[PDB]
Amino acid sequence: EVLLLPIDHQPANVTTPTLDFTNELTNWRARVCELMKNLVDNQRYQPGW
Amino acid sequence: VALLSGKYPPDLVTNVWYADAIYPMYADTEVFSNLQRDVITCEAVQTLV
Amino acid sequence: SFRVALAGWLYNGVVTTVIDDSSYPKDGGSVTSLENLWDFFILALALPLTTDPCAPVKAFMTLANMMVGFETIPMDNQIYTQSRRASAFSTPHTWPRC
Amino acid sequence: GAALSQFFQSHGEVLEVAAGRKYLQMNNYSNDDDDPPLFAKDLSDYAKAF
Repeated sequence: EVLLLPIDHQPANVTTPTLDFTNELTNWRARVCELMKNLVDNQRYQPGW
Repeated sequence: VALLSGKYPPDLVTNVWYADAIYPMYADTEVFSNLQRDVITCEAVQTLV
Repeated sequence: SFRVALAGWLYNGVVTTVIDDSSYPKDGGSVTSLENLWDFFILALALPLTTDPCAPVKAFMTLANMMVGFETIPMDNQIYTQSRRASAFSTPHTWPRC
Repeated sequence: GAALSQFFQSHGEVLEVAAGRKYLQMNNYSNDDDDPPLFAKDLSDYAKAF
């Protein structure tokens, strides 16, 4: 009786759901977007901008 | 794009939503009939050997 | 319905009067909805005239089914949830210790 | 009966609780060869003590 998931599961408290940002997929998207900010940051890697 | 875009119905309550949604697939009773097939599969392979 | 509710008090021992399933809130109901609030009001007024010995437990657990998600009672086992429909609670082995 | 699953949740006479952050990493930590090891106790979740 066990089921395996590749992502974390923390059960919801309330039953009228609404937004917050404290989950692993938003953490992952935030890390991807800040590293793409770091990649567009350097003038060495793309000087013609 | 399905990860970047997704929303709920505008004012929803989850226990009412799932208590409507899960009801016909438990009114179904197909799952009990497969166990007898599992019986006769195991009995058949044993009596074969 | 009112006159037969008055008549069933003489014949507690053979027939018992209960409230119909359709008078309960639909799909459990919730307190975020005005319709289920009025359903609970009508039901909680109508319950004390029936000769059903589990009518107070039905009166409590109709509200508990509406209230689940916001408040919490303790449950005795890990089988049944607070969000269990109040039609079922009509035999005294289902009365919760809370 | 207070519902808060960010920190603990009960399974019936067994409480689970997410321990975390024995150590804390600063900005100037750069995985240098004389840096003190932190033993993966600076992440979000390294274990779930029951």
